[PDB]
Amino acid sequence: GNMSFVKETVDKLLKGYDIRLRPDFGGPPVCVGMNIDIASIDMVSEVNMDYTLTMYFQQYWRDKRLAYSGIPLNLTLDNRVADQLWVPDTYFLNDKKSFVHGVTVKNRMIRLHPDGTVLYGLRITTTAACMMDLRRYPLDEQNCTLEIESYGYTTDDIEFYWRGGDKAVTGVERIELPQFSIVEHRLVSRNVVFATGAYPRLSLSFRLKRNIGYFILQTYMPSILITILSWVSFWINYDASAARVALGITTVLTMTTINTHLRETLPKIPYVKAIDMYLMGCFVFVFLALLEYAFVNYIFFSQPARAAAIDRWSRIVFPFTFSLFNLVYWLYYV
Amino acid sequence: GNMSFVKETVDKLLKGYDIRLRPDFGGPPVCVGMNIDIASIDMVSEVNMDYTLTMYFQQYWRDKRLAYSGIPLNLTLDNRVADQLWVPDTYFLNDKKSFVHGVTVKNRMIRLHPDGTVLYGLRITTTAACMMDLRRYPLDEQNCTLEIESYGYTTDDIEFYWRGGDKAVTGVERIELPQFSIVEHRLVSRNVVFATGAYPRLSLSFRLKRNIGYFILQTYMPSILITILSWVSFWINYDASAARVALGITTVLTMTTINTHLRETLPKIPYVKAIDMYLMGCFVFVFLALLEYAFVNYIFFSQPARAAAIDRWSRIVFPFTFSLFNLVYWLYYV
Amino acid sequence: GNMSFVKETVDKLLKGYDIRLRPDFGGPPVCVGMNIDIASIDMVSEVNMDYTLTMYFQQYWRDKRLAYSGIPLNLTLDNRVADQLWVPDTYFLNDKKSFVHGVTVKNRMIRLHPDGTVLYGLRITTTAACMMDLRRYPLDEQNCTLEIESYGYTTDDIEFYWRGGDKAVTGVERIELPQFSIVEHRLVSRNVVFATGAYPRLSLSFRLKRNIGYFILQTYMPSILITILSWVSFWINYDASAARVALGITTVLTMTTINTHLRETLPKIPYVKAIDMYLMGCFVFVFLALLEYAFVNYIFFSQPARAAAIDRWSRIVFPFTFSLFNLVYWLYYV
Amino acid sequence: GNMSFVKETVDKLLKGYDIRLRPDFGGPPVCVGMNIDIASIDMVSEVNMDYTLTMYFQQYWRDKRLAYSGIPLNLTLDNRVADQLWVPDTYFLNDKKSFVHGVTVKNRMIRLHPDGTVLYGLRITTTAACMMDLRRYPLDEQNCTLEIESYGYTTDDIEFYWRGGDKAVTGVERIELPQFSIVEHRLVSRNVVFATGAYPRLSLSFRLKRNIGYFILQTYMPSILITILSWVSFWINYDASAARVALGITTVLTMTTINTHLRETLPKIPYVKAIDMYLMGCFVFVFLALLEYAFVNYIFFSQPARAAAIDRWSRIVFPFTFSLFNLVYWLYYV
Amino acid sequence: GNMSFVKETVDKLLKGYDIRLRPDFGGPPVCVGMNIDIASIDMVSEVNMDYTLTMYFQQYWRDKRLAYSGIPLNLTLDNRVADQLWVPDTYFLNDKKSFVHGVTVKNRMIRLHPDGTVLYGLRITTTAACMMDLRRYPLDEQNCTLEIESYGYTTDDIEFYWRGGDKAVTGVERIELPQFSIVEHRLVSRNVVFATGAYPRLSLSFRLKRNIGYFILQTYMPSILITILSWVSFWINYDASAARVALGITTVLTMTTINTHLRETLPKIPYVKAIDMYLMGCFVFVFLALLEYAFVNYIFFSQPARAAAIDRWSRIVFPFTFSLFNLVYWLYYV
Ligand SMILES: *[C@@H]1O[C@H](CO)[C@@H](O[C@@H]2O[C@H](CO)[C@@H](O[C@@H]3O[C@H](CO[C@H]4O[C@H](CO)[C@@H](O)[C@H](O)[C@@H]4O)[C@@H](O)[C@H](O[C@H]4O[C@H](CO)[C@@H](O)[C@H](O)[C@@H]4O)[C@@H]3O)[C@H](O)[C@H]2NC(C)=O)[C@H](O)[C@H]1NC(C)=O
Ligand SMILES: *[C@@H]1O[C@H](CO)[C@@H](O[C@@H]2O[C@H](CO)[C@@H](O[C@@H]3O[C@H](CO[C@H]4O[C@H](CO)[C@@H](O)[C@H](O)[C@@H]4O)[C@@H](O)[C@H](O[C@H]4O[C@H](CO)[C@@H](O)[C@H](O)[C@@H]4O)[C@@H]3O)[C@H](O)[C@H]2NC(C)=O)[C@H](O)[C@H]1NC(C)=O
Ligand SMILES: *[C@@H]1O[C@H](CO)[C@@H](O[C@@H]2O[C@H](CO)[C@@H](O[C@@H]3O[C@H](CO[C@H]4O[C@H](CO)[C@@H](O)[C@H](O)[C@@H]4O)[C@@H](O)[C@H](O[C@H]4O[C@H](CO)[C@@H](O)[C@H](O)[C@@H]4O)[C@@H]3O)[C@H](O)[C@H]2NC(C)=O)[C@H](O)[C@H]1NC(C)=O
Ligand SMILES: *[C@@H]1O[C@H](CO)[C@@H](O[C@@H]2O[C@H](CO)[C@@H](O[C@@H]3O[C@H](CO[C@H]4O[C@H](CO)[C@@H](O)[C@H](O)[C@@H]4O)[C@@H](O)[C@H](O[C@H]4O[C@H](CO)[C@@H](O)[C@H](O)[C@@H]4O)[C@@H]3O)[C@H](O)[C@H]2NC(C)=O)[C@H](O)[C@H]1NC(C)=O
Ligand SMILES: *[C@@H]1O[C@H](CO)[C@@H](O[C@@H]2O[C@H](CO)[C@@H](O[C@@H]3O[C@H](CO[C@H]4O[C@H](CO)[C@@H](O)[C@H](O)[C@@H]4O)[C@@H](O)[C@H](O[C@H]4O[C@H](CO)[C@@H](O)[C@H](O)[C@@H]4O)[C@@H]3O)[C@H](O)[C@H]2NC(C)=O)[C@H](O)[C@H]1NC(C)=O
Ligand SMILES: *[C@@H]1O[C@H](CO)[C@@H](O)[C@H](O)[C@H]1NC(C)=O
Ligand SMILES: *[C@@H]1O[C@H](CO)[C@@H](O)[C@H](O)[C@H]1NC(C)=O
Ligand SMILES: *[C@@H]1O[C@H](CO)[C@@H](O)[C@H](O)[C@H]1NC(C)=O
Ligand SMILES: *[C@@H]1O[C@H](CO)[C@@H](O)[C@H](O)[C@H]1NC(C)=O
Ligand SMILES: *[C@@H]1O[C@H](CO)[C@@H](O)[C@H](O)[C@H]1NC(C)=O
Repeated sequence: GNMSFVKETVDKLLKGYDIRLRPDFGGPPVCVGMNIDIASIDMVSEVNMDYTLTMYFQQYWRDKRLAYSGIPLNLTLDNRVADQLWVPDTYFLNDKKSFVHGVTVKNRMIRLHPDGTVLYGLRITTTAACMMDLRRYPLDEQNCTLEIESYGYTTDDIEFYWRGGDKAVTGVERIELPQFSIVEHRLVSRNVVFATGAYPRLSLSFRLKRNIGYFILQTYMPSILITILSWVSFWINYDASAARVALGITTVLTMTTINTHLRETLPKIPYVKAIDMYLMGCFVFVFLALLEYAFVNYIFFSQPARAAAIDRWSRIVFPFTFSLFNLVYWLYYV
Repeated sequence: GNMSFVKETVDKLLKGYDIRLRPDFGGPPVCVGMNIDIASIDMVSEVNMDYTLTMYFQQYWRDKRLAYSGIPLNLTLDNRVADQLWVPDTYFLNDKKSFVHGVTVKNRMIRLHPDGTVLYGLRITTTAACMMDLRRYPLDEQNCTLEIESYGYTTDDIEFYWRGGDKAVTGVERIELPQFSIVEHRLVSRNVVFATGAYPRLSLSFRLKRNIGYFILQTYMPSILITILSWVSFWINYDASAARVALGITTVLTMTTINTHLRETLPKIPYVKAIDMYLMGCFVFVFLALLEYAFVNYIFFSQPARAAAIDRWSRIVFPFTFSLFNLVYWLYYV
Repeated sequence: GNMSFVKETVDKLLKGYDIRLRPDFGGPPVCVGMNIDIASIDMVSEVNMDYTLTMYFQQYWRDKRLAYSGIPLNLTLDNRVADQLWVPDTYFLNDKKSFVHGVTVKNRMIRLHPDGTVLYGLRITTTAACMMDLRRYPLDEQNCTLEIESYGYTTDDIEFYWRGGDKAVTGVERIELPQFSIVEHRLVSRNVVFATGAYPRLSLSFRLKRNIGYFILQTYMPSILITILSWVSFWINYDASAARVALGITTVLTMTTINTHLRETLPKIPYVKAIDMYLMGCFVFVFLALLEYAFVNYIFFSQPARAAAIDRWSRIVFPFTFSLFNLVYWLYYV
Repeated sequence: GNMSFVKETVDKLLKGYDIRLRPDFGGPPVCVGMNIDIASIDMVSEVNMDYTLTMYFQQYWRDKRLAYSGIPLNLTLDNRVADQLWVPDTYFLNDKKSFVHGVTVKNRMIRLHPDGTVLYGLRITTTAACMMDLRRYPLDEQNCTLEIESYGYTTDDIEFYWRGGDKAVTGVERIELPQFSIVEHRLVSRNVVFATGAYPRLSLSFRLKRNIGYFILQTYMPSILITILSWVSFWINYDASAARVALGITTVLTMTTINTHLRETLPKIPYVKAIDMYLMGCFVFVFLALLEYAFVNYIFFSQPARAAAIDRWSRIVFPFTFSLFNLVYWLYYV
Repeated sequence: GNMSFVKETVDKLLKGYDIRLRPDFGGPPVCVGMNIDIASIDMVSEVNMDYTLTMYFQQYWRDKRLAYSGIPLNLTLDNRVADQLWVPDTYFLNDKKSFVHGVTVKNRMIRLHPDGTVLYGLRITTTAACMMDLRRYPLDEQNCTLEIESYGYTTDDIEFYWRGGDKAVTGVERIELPQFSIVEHRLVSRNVVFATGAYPRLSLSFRLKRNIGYFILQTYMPSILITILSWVSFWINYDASAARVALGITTVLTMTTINTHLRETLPKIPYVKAIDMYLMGCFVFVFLALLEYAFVNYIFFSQPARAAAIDRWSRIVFPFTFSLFNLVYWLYYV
């Protein structure tokens, strides 16, 4: 309760305190416990292969140089005192753009304990790279990880562990991804050996399952219906050259128009995906449907009996082949 | 009026003043009163699920260490003196990108009072996350909130309240949102219990009702008219194969062209919305209209009497079914 | 000419100088004169409702504490000395993103005078919010203002005025806006009363008239010509079912294609504009033109004499109605 | 070779050195020589009317206060010593976003000479505004300039000149612009009189000639071919109503589709360009081609002899008028 | 193990240490060894002609002033001590936007050795300019280089070499480029002579081979199929004017629609590419196919025998010419 007495204690601790030396320098490595309180996942971008994450990053360790006695209450110092202490050189291995919020003040917390324990919390919005195998898009399951490592110190100087076991990372249930749904998150602690030596490593991975309801209604359904309309020409009198030619080519034109516009809406990733195969697969059927009439029209004059046979056979072969195409497609990717 | 006397008083207050210790450290929590003067809401983005807000954020508390006597006038110190005082660690829970304007100087105000009262104002442009339930888009009502909390101190160390009751937040009437209209704003004061303890919480929520006039004229009206034109083929002589086939497929082509282009203009949110159901609902009718002629054309030769019956029945069934589709659609989402 | 003597004078002025106290603290308010030398207006964005402005912002006031004698020449100190003086807390009320250029050095000027007069110039590129009433777009006239106010001090502590009267703001004639043309700029000085008290206010407003030549050629002209082509079907033999049906629906398809693509090129503002009414107005005529043939075709067999009467009457009613539509449109918005 | 002796010399020079006073304060103006080593021109944006430039900006002047004796070798001090010296307040008049690279260290060089000469180099990536007269786009020649001026000091206090004459600016030959080709660069030294007095001015201008090969193949060629296909209807039997009507309107539809999509690819500049006139010029011919058939079809029944005369005359008038249109277009803009 | 003894040693080394003087000032140049541990290549943008690179940049040199004795263990000081030492002025010649990550702390490592050796590591995300010769796009092979040079010091003052020979740069095998595949990387050490003198240079170049699977399926395949459908009109009865005219023009319309939409998806680079020639090459065949029918239709009445000869000859000439076009195209660019 005595502010002057507390002020003297803090100045005494900081007097002779060297920030360039880790706790227990030259001795056993300092154990650091880390908890993450995830606030939200802002976006998951397939074009940039990254996801934006906002979280409360806390580090828990003990520094004997900061131990104080006589004050039972835990000291909650101002965030500006963190520049005068020693903090682990924790950094994220796969981040691309990370920053600490500073409104109204820097979102930073320093809390001291009588036994020298230090609690250090940060609110960080980081963009972590996540390579995606989008061959089975949009029926794919992604695994995006956040890697935590010490930049300068080795395992002999510092050790990382998840404070709380599997309960170290919270707030996953509150994440609301419009496109994905979180299935499972895992916590991994391991040591990685590099050229300069072993380093502590902490990993936070998510397995994301993409929602398919939007793509079925917006992408797959229009393509199927246009393919169905291409079969209308089969149930048309062969003498109506204008009707079947116009119907066949317009369906090809309609298929191209939807296919080109979807690509612009879809991510700009330049490699073959599951949706691209299906759309080009349907484009073959409308291409074959128009070619079917050309063969019928050419031989209609010479062999009218055979021409009608091809027209009625196409009424079964095309729906049967298309169903087999869907059966192969919807089992290979599911 | 004596500048030298005032200068001595300020230096005396700052002498022995510790920024690392909150007012009444070790005693009752310091009560902080907060008022918000909203300037404008820059944008409300559905793609990023966030809204940009510009406001004058003011904090009101009392620090006995800064109390001075002999000068009746309230001291309006320079903004650069705020770095030498103690200010609450107020931060916004759901913000994404927030900053304080600094042109020409930092938009910051420090005002002192004889009884130790401190007034601290900031002009902050913050981007706050707002998860949106856009299933009923564009006929949806959104509720975006701004959450205020203390990062480090608990309820035992600091307490938050709205200075002025329901009058704490002003400027809502002056907000001009081109797309939304503000219906109601609420002020909520509560304490939230976390792992580290209870924290003060202040909430500022808005309920936004989206305007529909643009979407009715630009999106719903063109789709209805194209659907109406699909019924023109019913009032066409059945022998005109070229006329009805061309009309039917072009309406399907026209429906696809407008549908694909609207999606690019509409937000890239990948899930089913109210507008998507309506556009795909209308796309079924034009799909059925073309299929209706195919059935009529196939049986026209064998049963001309029955074929004409189907053509005239479609003149009533299709308009009646479409009206029922609108009746269900315009009551479910309204 | 004596550098050592000048160096001693500046140090003497800064000795005992308090930046936390305004000139004549506790006395009459300090009058500040402001001139603006506008360099260019970078952009005027309708989507974001803001305009980017680059200008030379200068402030002119007198501080007796900085008065010096013995040196007739005006002192032009380095820009880094501004951090050691007192400058007004001038800020822009409606700015969104503002910064001071710092290449190669900070674009800042401090000039001292023997009578204590201080000249303070800044080169600022600010993005100021400008709400636009785009109902009459693109035939609208916009009024974008830049508001200048003191953040902390009231009218009792500081007063604002335009140094030079109507000549305070220059460089308006040199502004080259590709889309707009500046018609008139006004300077307004007023005092605004808030909860904390009255504040000085300086306003710089522009009235922008949008150019219409681009929209007439690129948007209005194609729509008119397509509407004219819809009347071609009237001068077509009624027995040619394929010709008139194809012409009617393709014009509807052509009207939709241009209408959808223009919206993407046009700003994403979601409310009804003047151009939207005209494009949807023309879309009705092509919709009615196709409906006109359907009525003629249906009754052509039963009453060929009446069907020809409707076809020839449409050759006059449609051009006359369209001209009246333009006459109403081009007088309501002009 | 004696590091201690060199360290003493530098400290002696900085002792008593005032950064707020220019060299020869109160005397003749200090002459500054400037050389530019252009690295690359990143982009030339027509939408934003600016170009991004990366260069090595060096300033050359003499300060007698920094003169040292006894050390023949030129001193190459660390970049962090520039904050302790006096440097000209050089800034770019027409820049929009400029910065100095700071990886790994700040790209800044300070070099001292025994005679007091100071060399000051910076690596700056600046975005300079360049108003473009794009009426003749894409057959236009642009002139983008970089303006150099002193922010605070007048001609009486500082003078600018190009160190090396016409050889001051190098690296122009190494610039690789994908769209433009540099024709000529000029160096201009002049004094500009403002309200506060005369200022030194250095100008670096480029004259850029736009490449036309891409636009000829991608924009002009498709438009010409579609216009040619519109003349196919002339060599079609007049009795084929379906063939000529479909061909005429589809060419109009094809012309609209390419015209609308090009505008989105082309810059969003809202004023008439050379390409816009040509595309709308070709759109008239296809509009007239369809109108030509309407006149022929209407009078074909009454006067078949005259109708055939118009059809064969259109086979010559349209190609001749189109060639004259190109002859006027390709000479007015070339 | 004695923290106080280590603290005294570091302070002794920093006492009298001058950062403005390079090691062995006035003597032999200081040799700097550099290793790069590439983390990932974020993107390779053809529009901006740059690639984003994330790497661990380490510098290895010896400074005798920092040599210490008595402590066998290598000192791993805090990253904040780097501001108090001397580090090479290493910068990247062709970078555009480069920064050092600073979350949670600045990603910087300083390690000292008893023999005065200093290890200095940085984690840098740099955007390096890479001019691309995209004439053969998308069948092109690109060569993007990262250039390393000393900004201020010449070869007489500093020398650069790759520490580890060809093993200096690692992590290339772990790079996952979705569009490109890394073929070979080279390390080059050379001295470049400029106006101010020779400078050390280190180069890291990559040769990237673009994947073609996406472009074959998405771009080349649709164009070929539409060209094939243009040959359908050859196997159509010549009397069917409506069928062949509609098929010919719609294929031209279909070719234009896909061609225009691909350009928007493709990079905005304004010069002729390999893909542009192929798409315009195919557009000629559909243009010639429609022209072929016009010649046949015109002379069908006068010379029916000759008209049928042209129709059957087109069934061979067009497929043969198209195959030769592909044979020339697929050998010139491969
Ligand atoms: C996304 O993809 C990443 C990989 O790219 C997955 O990460 C892997 O996760 C698994 C767990 O699901 C990890 O496997 C575990 O590794 C632990 C650490 O191993 C280190 O230490 C041991 C010695 O103790 C060494 O042998 C080893 O080489 C490492 O140095 C182990 O301790 C775990 O063992 C436990 O489980 C196994 C069964 O799995 C038991 O047999 C053991 O007895 C013990 O109980 C386990 O092996 C794996 O290391 C991770 N890989 C990487 C690269 O981090 C993510 O899981 C994935 N995302 C999701 C959501 O699954
Ligand atoms: C957007 O959506 C958010 C929710 O996501 C809405 O926020 C809620 O707003 C309501 C008010 O409209 C809040 O309800 C009020 O909470 C107050 C605080 O409760 C705390 O303290 C009490 C004890 O005093 C505890 O029991 C409780 O658990 C909390 O810890 C209460 O004091 C209020 O009670 C008053 O009103 C009720 C009637 O509503 C009376 O019965 C009471 O006697 C008393 O007068 C009230 O319950 C709610 O807490 C808010 N939720 C959140 C999560 O903040 C926004 O309102 C919405 N936007 C709009 C525009 O509506
Ligand atoms: C864009 O839109 C803005 C408004 O949103 C316009 O700004 C207005 O501009 C007009 C002038 O064109 C301003 O009117 C003038 O206000 C001055 C200040 O008034 C204050 O002080 C008086 C007492 O002196 C109080 O009564 C008053 O309430 C204010 O506190 C007056 O001094 C002016 O009076 C002079 O002109 C009038 C005639 O206009 C004479 O009758 C008087 O005798 C005297 O000569 C005048 O009234 C108005 O205040 C501005 N509004 C705002 C909100 O700033 C922009 O002009 C417009 N853009 C363009 C290009 O026009
Ligand atoms: C892009 O567009 C800009 C203009 O917007 C062009 O810049 C102009 O460039 C020309 C040179 O090509 C400049 O003309 C030269 O100006 C020099 C400076 O003039 C100042 O000083 C004189 C007195 O010495 C004053 O009278 C004058 O008012 C100025 O204050 C002159 O010294 C030059 O004279 C020399 O050449 C002329 C012939 O051109 C001879 O007759 C003379 O004897 C002498 O040898 C000359 O007049 C012009 O000033 C520039 N304008 C601006 C605004 O900077 C760029 O050139 C253009 N880009 C390209 C690539 O051309
Ligand atoms: C992307 O494109 C760049 C060029 O734009 C390529 O970079 C070139 O790479 C080659 C190697 O593949 C470099 O050639 C080598 O240069 C070394 C340095 O030369 C300097 O020093 C010598 C004297 O020692 C001077 O004569 C010379 O002028 C330079 O000042 C040489 O030491 C190398 O010689 C070795 O190899 C050759 C055979 O190649 C042997 O004959 C020699 O005996 C010796 O073993 C060699 O000549 C070239 O300098 C680079 N150019 C630039 C501008 O950097 C990239 O390689 C390319 N990307 C890929 C993936 O290939
Ligand atoms: C606080 O401690 C100081 C120093 O021992 C002492 O003088 C003062 O009386 C104490 N105050 C209280 C309230 O204990
Ligand atoms: C201001 O206070 C000082 C110190 O007491 C005194 O010397 C001076 O005369 C005072 N001036 C006025 C105007 O009261
Ligand atoms: C400048 O002033 C100093 C201090 O009075 C004096 O010693 C010196 O001689 C003066 N120099 C000149 C040139 O007047
Ligand atoms: C460097 O100069 C100092 C000071 O004069 C002297 O003591 C020392 O011996 C000199 N060293 C050399 C190598 O000249
Ligand atoms: C560390 O060194 C100091 C200074 O010599 C000495 O007083 C102290 O006893 C030493 N401690 C240990 C553990 O060696």
